[PDB]
Amino acid sequence: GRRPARCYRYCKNKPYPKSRFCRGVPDAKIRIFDLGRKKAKVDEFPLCGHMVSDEYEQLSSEALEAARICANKYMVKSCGKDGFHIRVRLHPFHVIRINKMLTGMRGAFGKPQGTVARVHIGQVIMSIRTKLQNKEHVVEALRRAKFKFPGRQKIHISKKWGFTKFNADEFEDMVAEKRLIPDGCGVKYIPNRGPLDKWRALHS
Amino acid sequence: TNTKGKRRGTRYMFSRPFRKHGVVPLATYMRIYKKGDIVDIKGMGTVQKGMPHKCYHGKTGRVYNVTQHAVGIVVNKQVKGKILAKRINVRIEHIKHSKSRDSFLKRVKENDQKKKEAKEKGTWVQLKRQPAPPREAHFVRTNGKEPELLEPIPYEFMA
Amino acid sequence: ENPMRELRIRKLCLNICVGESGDRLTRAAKVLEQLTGQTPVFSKARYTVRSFGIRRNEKIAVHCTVRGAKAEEILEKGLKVREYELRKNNFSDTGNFGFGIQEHIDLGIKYDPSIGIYGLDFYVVLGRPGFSIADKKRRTGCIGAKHRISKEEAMRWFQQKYDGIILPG
Amino acid sequence: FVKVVKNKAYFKRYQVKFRRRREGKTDYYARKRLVIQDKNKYNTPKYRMIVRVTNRDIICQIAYARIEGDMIVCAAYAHELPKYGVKVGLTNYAAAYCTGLLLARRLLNRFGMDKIYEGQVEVTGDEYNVESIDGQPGAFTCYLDAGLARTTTGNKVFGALKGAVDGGLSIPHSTKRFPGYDSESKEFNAEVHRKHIMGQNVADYMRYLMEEDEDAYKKQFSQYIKNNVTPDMMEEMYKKAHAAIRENPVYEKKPKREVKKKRWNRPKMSLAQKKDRVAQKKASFLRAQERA
RNA sequence: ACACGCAGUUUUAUCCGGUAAAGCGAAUGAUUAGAGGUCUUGGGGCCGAAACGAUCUCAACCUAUUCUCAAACUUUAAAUGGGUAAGAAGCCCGGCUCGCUGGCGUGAGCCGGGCGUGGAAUGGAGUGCCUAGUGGGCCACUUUUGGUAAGCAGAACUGGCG
RNA sequence: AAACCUCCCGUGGAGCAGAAGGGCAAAAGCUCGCUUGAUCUUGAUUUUCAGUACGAAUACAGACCGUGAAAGCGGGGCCUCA
RNA sequence: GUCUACGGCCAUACCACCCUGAACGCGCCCGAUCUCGUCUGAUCUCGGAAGCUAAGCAGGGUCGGGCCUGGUUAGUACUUGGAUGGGAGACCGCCUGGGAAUACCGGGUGCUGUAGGCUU
Ligand SMILES: [Mg+2]
Ligand SMILES: [Mg+2]
Ligand SMILES: [Mg+2]
Ligand SMILES: [Mg+2]
Repeated sequence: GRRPARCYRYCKNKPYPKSRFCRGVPDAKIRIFDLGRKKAKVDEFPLCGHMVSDEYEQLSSEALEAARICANKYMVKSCGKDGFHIRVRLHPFHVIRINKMLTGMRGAFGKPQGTVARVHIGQVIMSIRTKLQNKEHVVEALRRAKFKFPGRQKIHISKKWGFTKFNADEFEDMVAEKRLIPDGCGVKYIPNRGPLDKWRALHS
Repeated sequence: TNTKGKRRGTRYMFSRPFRKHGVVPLATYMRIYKKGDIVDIKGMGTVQKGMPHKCYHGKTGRVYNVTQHAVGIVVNKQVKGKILAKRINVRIEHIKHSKSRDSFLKRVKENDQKKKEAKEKGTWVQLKRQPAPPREAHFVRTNGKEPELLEPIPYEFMA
Repeated sequence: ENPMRELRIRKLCLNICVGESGDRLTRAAKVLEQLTGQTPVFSKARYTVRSFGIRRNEKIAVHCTVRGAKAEEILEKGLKVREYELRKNNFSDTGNFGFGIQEHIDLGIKYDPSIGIYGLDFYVVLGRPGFSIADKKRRTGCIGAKHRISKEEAMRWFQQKYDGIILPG
Repeated sequence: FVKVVKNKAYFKRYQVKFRRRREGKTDYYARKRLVIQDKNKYNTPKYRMIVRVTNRDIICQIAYARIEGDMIVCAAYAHELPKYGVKVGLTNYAAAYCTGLLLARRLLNRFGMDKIYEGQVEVTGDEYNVESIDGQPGAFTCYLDAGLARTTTGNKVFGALKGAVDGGLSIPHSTKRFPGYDSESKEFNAEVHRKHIMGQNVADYMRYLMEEDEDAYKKQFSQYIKNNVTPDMMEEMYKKAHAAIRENPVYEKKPKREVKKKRWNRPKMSLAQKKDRVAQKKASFLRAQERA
């Protein structure tokens, strides 16, 4: 059907997103960028497990969807249907072109063939958060999802608390002092620059 | 090939900076430009009449003619083989005084002062500028405290 | 003990929207001249609407603005027609209110076979002294923050001055 | 509710206009044409006559513009008229004419051209222009700056202009907007203009109101009843005021001194006081909250 | 025994830009997900004759957050780079001319007089006539367009083969 | 939900004939009043450039004017092509 | 200390709310015969001084937003010049020099020219 991923692996052209100039782009293969028990709080699923790439290459949307399916299936099998949260942090915006030969190379400018995501070295690809007891299951799910991507990517567990930008060790102290207010999937940080009415709303 | 448009490629060159649109300040309108004044040209998109060409933007020239609301400036322009001293007519709003010559004028006045002065004294003063000399060897006093060690930091993956 | 915070009527606005063409609008203007005592002006359409039977720059409605004691008298007549009855929704958040009358014959104008029944919409603009700042030429400025007319204050002013019997809903 | 128009991004991208434009005082579109001088002169000032009719005063000044700020070379005020004779009516057409005459005569006295360019002594209302005399210093030239005033027929800025040109200043002007011009006939009467210059309109209204209603006469001209000024005395009072102005237009600024130097306003609070105040408010709220 | 002038250089001053980067909790456009909203209205529905009365849901929106982007987006914003100045053709005085401009004034041009190494290092420079051949190029580091790619086609700087 | 009237918020998110970019808020947009500087004539300069033409444009100057109280503005279209 | 008229730089000057204004001044305000223009003296224009800080205006306050200026981010991202450096490549490290921008955390919230007033 489509060309092998070897053709569109390297970042050779400038980013070519879908816009007014580039129309007729087929829809991306991946449509759901996060699944599982996404309707959960910060305090119940702190793991912050990440998959980080080491190559400046392009990851196809089909590969992203396949890896998401595999990781979700293994995670459901191991932990449970609502015992984790998987988030994909790559969206296919770059559009690749196809010059199909039934004229030669004259007037060679391809039509939109598909969507691809440009990934830098050290950029997070997929993230999974769950309870502390499921560390082995998280790393196994990420290792299984590695085989659905080209290049070389590492599996890392960060010091952050879940999908937040605050360290896990200092998270509880900040929550206790009400520096951090939970808000759905994430947490809300309140500085001291706000009007005193907002501070009076809390601490009471 | 590209078009021969006069204002081609001037999307950002002839554009007012951020939060600086609107009425042109009147200080620029009431500045005088004598003959032989060094002036650097910067185009302004608010005024369309008297607009200098894009090749003279950022160039510096000398004023040789003056009109009611414009001046004539001779500006050197290189065309693929040589530098041509050509004269153009530019309106006042695209014209400002160059501050490169004022430092030289100030140094000339200071040198004239140092020439009139210290002449009856008999001691010749250094008038010529000199580059940065060696750093004039000195003493460093570490009173009490010893220098602090700076060991390299072990690597850890943060991403 | 407010020195110059007494609510007054800035203007009274009257308009009749016939909106077909010509003679009917002229008759509405005749009614406006009979009632307000001043020659009104015609308002043209903003754009063509096929359903309403109107076209661009076509004179739809005629309106007149009355200020001073004459506006007060016309408002007295129009409010006496309505039996001093208003609602909460008839009061706007900007401190102004208005009402409509189905037939102008109740105002005190004799009917005619040619110039028949024409209703009209009244609108009262309340204010305080010093409201001319926002509309004067040179040193235009906003009228403070505690000087603007509130909806509840307009309700109380209508309740006291005209003995209002406003009802909820 | 609504979508908040004035968000953070609204103020981030908001570009305020000039301070005078925000205050609604200066029309920079007209100021650019009125103030800027041709480049081929390099020093010649562009004098303009700024006239501002205030609520209870008339201000007439002559100034030229500089980069650091325009310099007022001469000034005249309507509140100075009682010194010369005009006790009441400081914001009428005759007051504007007197102020313009005072400004013109004071400038000519300062520049030493008091004897030359006497102007029109016998006021008639006709169009008058001052021609420079050969072998003598040239007549002073300036331009009228109306400002934001709507220049129609009968505006008092043109009364000040007429006073200035009768003082001996070469101000380019026409007779279109002087009181007396007929819009429907395109002709200038030149007699109604003399009536307005001499304050005859005010006297006519005074007589008409006195004949009509005594109470309205008392209310409209309450301070005219004081100082004993009557419609019969108006024209000679204004003529004597003109003569006194032409006799000696110099100014005699009072010697201001003996200032107590006290702060009537409120001094600004310091940073430490603000920080301590917010901390004390936090502590007080905590103490009050730990009660119920 | 005795130097003017010029530079694919640098230094000291003074102007120009909008690329790399970064941002989209800032404008435009794309876009993920949770909390508070009958803000708004509408579709299926459930408890209801119905009810903005309870419960969610899908629509485009809002209130503070959150994931990812832009050669034809941008508040910011480089490195590299491009103009000028570093004095005798410059300054400081005195006096004349002006059908220009001006209240006096300007502004320009004419004559007389007094003051010389104007940052570093290297070069001798300036100027005028005729004038053959050439007008198919190619390769490489770096930046870069189309193409899956090419010992492919096409650009920029520099260096080579020719 | 869209007819007309009133008040408030409204950095221009509208409009300026067109394609796009820049620019513009008591304007360069809308409505009015007057006009035909879309007039006649020497030169100088800018864009492509060989620094040659054509077209387009920029400061001037000499007369006739228009407009406004005036300062001023205007010898076509706010500028980049027609 | 402060105001008025004309301004210069155009938010340290703006926006939202609250408090204070002694004197001059600035305005609200009172009317439409004359000048003037409107459907309406609402605006403009003209004729005035019975009341007022109600409003504008001036000053001050907000653990205010914004704005201006710093630290952090960070010698990080990026980048001139170099290698018969590594790697299959993608890319990366080193040598020689220059050197950012968010989030986050601090400070400040108009100076000033001419002329004329008040506090005498
Ligand atoms: Mg004007
Ligand atoms: Mg980039
Ligand atoms: Mg050969
Ligand atoms: Mg001409």
